[PDB]
Amino acid sequence: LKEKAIPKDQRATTPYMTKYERARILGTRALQISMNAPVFVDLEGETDPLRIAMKELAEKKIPLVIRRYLPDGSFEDWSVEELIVDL
Amino acid sequence: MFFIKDLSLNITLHPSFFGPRMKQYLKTKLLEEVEGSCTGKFGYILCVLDYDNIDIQRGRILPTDGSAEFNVKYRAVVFKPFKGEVVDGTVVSCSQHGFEVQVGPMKVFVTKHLMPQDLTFNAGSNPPSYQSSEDVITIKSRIRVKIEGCISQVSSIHAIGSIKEDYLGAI
Amino acid sequence: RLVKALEDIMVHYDNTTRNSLGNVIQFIYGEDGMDAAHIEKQSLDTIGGSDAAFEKRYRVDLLNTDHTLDPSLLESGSEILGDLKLQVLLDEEYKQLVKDRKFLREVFVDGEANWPLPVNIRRIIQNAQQTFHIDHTKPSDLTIKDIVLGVKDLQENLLVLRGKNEIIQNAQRDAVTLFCCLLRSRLATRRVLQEYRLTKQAFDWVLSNIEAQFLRSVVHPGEMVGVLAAQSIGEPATQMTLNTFHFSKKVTSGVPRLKEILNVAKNMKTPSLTVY
Amino acid sequence: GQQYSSAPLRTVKEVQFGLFSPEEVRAISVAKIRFPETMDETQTRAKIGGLNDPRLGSIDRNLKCQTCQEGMNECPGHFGHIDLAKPVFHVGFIAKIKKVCECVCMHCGKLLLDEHNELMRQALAIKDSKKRFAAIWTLCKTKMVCETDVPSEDDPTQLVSRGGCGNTQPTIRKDGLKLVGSWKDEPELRVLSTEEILNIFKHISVKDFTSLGFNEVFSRPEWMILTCLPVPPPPVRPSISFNESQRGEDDLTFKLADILKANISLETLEHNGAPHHAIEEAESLLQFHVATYMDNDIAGQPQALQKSGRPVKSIRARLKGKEGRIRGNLMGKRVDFSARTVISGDPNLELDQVGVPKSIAKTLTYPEVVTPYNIDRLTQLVRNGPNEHPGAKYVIRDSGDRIDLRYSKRAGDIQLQYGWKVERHIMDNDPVLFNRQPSLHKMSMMAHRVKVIPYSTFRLNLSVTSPYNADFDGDEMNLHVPQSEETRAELSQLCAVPLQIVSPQSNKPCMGIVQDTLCGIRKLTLRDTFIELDQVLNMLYWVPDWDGVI
Amino acid sequence: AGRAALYKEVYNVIASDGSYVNYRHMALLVDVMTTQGGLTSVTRHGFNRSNTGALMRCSFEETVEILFEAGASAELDDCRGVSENVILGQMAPIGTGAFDVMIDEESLVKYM
Amino acid sequence: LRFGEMERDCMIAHGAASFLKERLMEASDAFRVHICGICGLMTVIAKLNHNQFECKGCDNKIDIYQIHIPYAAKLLFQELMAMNITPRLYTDRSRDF
Amino acid sequence: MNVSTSTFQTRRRRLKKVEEEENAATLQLGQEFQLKQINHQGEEEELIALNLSEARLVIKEALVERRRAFKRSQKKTREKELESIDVLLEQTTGGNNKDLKNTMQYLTNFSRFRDQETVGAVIQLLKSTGLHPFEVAQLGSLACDTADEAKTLIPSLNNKISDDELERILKELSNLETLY
DNA sequence: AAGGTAAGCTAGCT
RNA sequence: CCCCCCCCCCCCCCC
DNA sequence: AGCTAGCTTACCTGGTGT
Ligand SMILES: [Mg+2]
Ligand SMILES: [Zn+2]
Ligand SMILES: [Zn+2]
Ligand SMILES: [Zn+2]
Repeated sequence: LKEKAIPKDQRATTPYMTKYERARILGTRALQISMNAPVFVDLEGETDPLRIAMKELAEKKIPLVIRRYLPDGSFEDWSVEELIVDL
Repeated sequence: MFFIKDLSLNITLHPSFFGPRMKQYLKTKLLEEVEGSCTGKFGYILCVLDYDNIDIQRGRILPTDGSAEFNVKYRAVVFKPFKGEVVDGTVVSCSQHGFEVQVGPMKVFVTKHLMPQDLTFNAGSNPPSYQSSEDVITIKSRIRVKIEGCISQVSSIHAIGSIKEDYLGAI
Repeated sequence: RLVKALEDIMVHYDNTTRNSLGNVIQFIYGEDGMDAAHIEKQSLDTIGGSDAAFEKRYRVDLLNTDHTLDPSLLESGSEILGDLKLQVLLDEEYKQLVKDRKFLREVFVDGEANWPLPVNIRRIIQNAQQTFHIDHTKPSDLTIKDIVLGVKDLQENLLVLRGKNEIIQNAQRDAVTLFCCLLRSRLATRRVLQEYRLTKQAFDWVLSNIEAQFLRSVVHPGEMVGVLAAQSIGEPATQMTLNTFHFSKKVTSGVPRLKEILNVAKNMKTPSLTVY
Repeated sequence: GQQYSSAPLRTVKEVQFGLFSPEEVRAISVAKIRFPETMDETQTRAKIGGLNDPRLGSIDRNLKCQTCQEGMNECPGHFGHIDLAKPVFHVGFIAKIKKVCECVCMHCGKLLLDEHNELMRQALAIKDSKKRFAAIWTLCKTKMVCETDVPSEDDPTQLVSRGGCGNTQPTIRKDGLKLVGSWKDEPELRVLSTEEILNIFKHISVKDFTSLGFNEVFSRPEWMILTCLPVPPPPVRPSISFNESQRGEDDLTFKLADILKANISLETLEHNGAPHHAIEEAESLLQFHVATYMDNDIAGQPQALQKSGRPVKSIRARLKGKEGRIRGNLMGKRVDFSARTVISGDPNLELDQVGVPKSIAKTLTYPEVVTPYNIDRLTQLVRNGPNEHPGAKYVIRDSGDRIDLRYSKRAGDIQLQYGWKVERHIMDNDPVLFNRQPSLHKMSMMAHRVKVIPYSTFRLNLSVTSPYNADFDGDEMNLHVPQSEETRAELSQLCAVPLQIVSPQSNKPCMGIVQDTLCGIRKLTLRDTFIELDQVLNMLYWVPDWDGVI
Repeated sequence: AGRAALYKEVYNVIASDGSYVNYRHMALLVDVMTTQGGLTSVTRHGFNRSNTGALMRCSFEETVEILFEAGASAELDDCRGVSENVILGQMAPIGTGAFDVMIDEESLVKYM
Repeated sequence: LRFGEMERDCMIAHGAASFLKERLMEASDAFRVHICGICGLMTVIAKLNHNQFECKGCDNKIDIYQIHIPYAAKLLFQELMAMNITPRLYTDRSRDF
Repeated sequence: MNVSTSTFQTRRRRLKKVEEEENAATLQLGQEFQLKQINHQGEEEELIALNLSEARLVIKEALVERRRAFKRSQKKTREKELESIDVLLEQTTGGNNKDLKNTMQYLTNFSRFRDQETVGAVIQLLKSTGLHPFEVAQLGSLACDTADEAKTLIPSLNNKISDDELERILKELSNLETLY
């Protein structure tokens, strides 16, 4: 029943990115870069996957989406691009 | 029979393929696996339709490895043979036991005992034939067969057919 | 036992606190929606003191020659005296500060003012005074509308729960009630102008920072708040020497009483009644 | 474990608990299990067609599973069966079996209280399966007659037949592993046979059993009575096979042979000129071993002692926690990539660092994938080898097979390929988990940055002492090395020592300045404390971040 | 009032030994013991007798007797507890696991 | 060295889900089983080499899955089946929350 | 076995018996080939059975359009029908797919109706009959002269259609037949 | 030289 | 199955 | 001899390593 996908308009979760999202995004991207995945940022002499991932996140060039599940099973999708990285 | 079915494969893509020619690689991997395949469930998955409109959807990233899994929704032409389906085909092989008829992707075998009793084998012909007072069934002839049952093996389906009944036989 | 009983409690993407069945334990984590590490003991000023002491601190009466803001406090000083439309705004302000004081004296019945709350306002003002090199000599470029409305507007942005509906919207108001009591008591017109000698540029910076800090302060969905609470009660109990010394009633305490409580022991050691 | 499988990889979303129908046990079974013997097929050291691999899995490193033909680290082992000569109660269900009897007519198999009784209707109404059963039981237990007729919902003057026989109901009491009833000058006392209970349970309606705690698909009440016993494969009951001419059989293997032996004696007895009350002797024994195999620590009964007078581990026993499968092997495990040594303090370490003895760095490794960024660094590390500090221990090819850099004839001529893994030594600045047990705090486990150092102790900054609750009077600490880029991020981004400074437990910092520093800070900051130029310059130079401005 | 009293008592024990534990932690415990009908103890008879996952409840105090009742009454573990994913060697819906991560082909192409 | 129950708790409190999984799988136990999609048991006869699967007494050679679980859990499951209890593992949700 | 293809038909196959039944011309095809199918959009859609002639054209069309897509990504009659098709397959298929080459030769050699124009008219005719998609496909693939031939080879038709109505349709089809 | 409890069940109260 | 080993922090007063 | 009172009884009891 894909009535569980909550539309872009009417999305009540935080516009800010949670610590856990950031940690999983960096971890994911670093692991992907580590396994010879294409990089979306110009590495300015960088060679560490975590540091390359932090660069990708700073320049908002991480092609990932967080699927935020709600208690009933419904969910909201948030583009890493759109989430506020204050912290 | 010969159907158009809506189907969906799950494909795991390694991070090295997370480039802009991504959807491309996915669609080709789909055809590599799916096209030319044969299950007992759906039959022979012969040709995938609407290449331009194959639904990739979002790919969830698998936890400890990098790779991401996509459920590729697609629609294709399938061939599922059935008992009692009357099929038109070409004789491919011929022995003391009978003859095999090619029906599209598959073969249907006709037993000596599932033919009219008048029809009899003749090894002393090049190539071996089944001779009757009227017709001669040999390595190139067109036959109308009635499927009596199927067996699903590895990456094919084989069947046994009769030409005993009315309106069946050489065409 | 504490850990095994709380394991599965976590803060969800709706700020609700639920278990493995998705049953609601708390409607918002810790009744306020804040992460415990972003909280500091702060004094709610309005609560205490003489009623006359409160009046002197907060009351601005532009319709009284001895109770206006002196033209040494702000540029608008001379032109503001006797303005009826602004007194409406300032009466509005003062009535809220009185309402708040009554409300606080209801919550904290004994008049305790020091309560742990998010956003250390004292420090923000200090940093503003430093950053801007505020001179407690020259009249401010703030207007009554600048202070009064600035605060009014900041309150609208102190978001714990997002959601278009009266249930969540009321829920949001409820959650911020106490912080706002502090915020209004600390950013009142007479204080902003006479105590801290804030400029428009400076007051703006204070407001922007309270907002940024307030949002940083909110709990993060995914917080394994259940284990956290179990470990938080658990570990201080291991550092308990007790029982209740070697001697106002000789009541059972420390580990044996905690044991009594968690077990929901029917026949307890020291049953007692306190009759007022 | 290991080797590619074409099967779709998925996760468990649900666990459906239930009971085995005898029909299932037989259908799952790879072998019939007939002989109490383990092997020596006329002395020949090789498993028998009777017990342990009559097709169940290997004892030897044979690579012959017979069933999957897979071999040890791959074959999960396959269940067999034992067809029991007479039915037997499952120890665990004895009381439920008893309670069910107390709710049903022990003759016609009907529910003792119809949806006619008002209090019964209330019980039926109960949504929770477990709670409902307790309500039906307390109501039904006391109903000692199966009513033929009952007063109608309308006028009780006109009684209506609800169905069922008339029969008196026994007052059941448990005696050992048997159930004895009592009907009503003087009562009739007779033991209720396993066969008897089973026949009644097979006759309990689906509506009736589903009204009680039961389920038509997964757990029918009749299934609490064992008819066909599943035989676990060798992986559950390892034959610790020391040498050629020496055994090593597991406790369970012997208990099963006892079960088997008990079963053959009964079947032989019952088939032959059965002296009926010599049958009930061998039958009570079969019940005892099937019972004592699952649970040996049975309430008020003699424990099934081994030859040695050693109680014999029941399966139940292996699952009972704190060192016991669930808590022992599942909620906690012993782990690889871990190290432990004595801790000692160091003022010259950064708050978030941890001093790691060279020995430990040379043992603990991190599997780093060969990428164009590190292809050069890694080749040097491999060249350095397993014995020089910045070095590596293994190279892992695309193939999956490991190259041991301390034995390979090609150890000095490895040309790394992108995608390979180098299991390099733990190096400076790697995130690692550091812990001091009892870990009663989230702070009792924190991520530190490595610092490879001489001497055999872990070294830590004194201000980190407080959250760990550690002294240096011989305290030991654990270190765990993450193996993924994904888990390294987890450590650095969530549980790094600096992140833990201010604790959510009490809304204040959990680390501060202590001891020497706290003592000397008071001393240094007194009014009479004055510092001459010489000392001032060194005090200044000691602060790393110093502006260079006196 | 039971909840209020229960906190008041729990607090008074922590406060007695000098120490201070933030309101929320004790609130959460006091709330768990309360959210059902009345006073659910932090014991084998208390919380462990809740309608949670068979696999999670067995991981504390009654193990086998639990799994036996789970079998008899055909219980279905939803696998949403931490304990279940721990037994299953699966990533639990805890913090880092409380959401999912997806590649968007759209943005992937856009960034190149 | 022991990554015990108490250590599992700190990891939960931190929110380190992947770290917790790695500790309990890759760093210890981790095993691969073939589960039947119908009866949900570890019954599958994976002759993974000839690419043959099969759960007889289901007559299923189609609906088969592979799962990664701690070997100790595989052991647990066999031990429960050993005592007539069926712990059926399913890769899809029947209920829904 | 392998990572095979799923479908849009959702099964409730929980422990329960292999209650599976026969496949015939009682029109009992699989659950997979039920009349009431569900498309990727979730909408219920009727079963798509193809007479050889249709299937020939579907595949050809699909393959031709695929060649077009492969040319975009590259940037940045009777016996000749067989000759040509085997060249399109060289370009769009993996060659290793012997099943499709075999099918194409069969379809090319056994199709009653060549051009799309006629296939459309055949579709239009059998459309109205109200018969099962399978019977409609078999009527397009099997050449029958008498209603007896049709009803004998397609047993399911039995009481579904008049003898003369079927015989009327059979004439329209023999008339619509391409002269190769 | 356990302790507290939640079942259960005998003995002995109508 | 023992055993030990580890832990054994803090603090009596005076404003 | 309806019910209940006083029994009796299983369940658990910190962490790590000769
Ligand atoms: Mg010590
Ligand atoms: Zn095997
Ligand atoms: Zn009866
Ligand atoms: Zn099965």
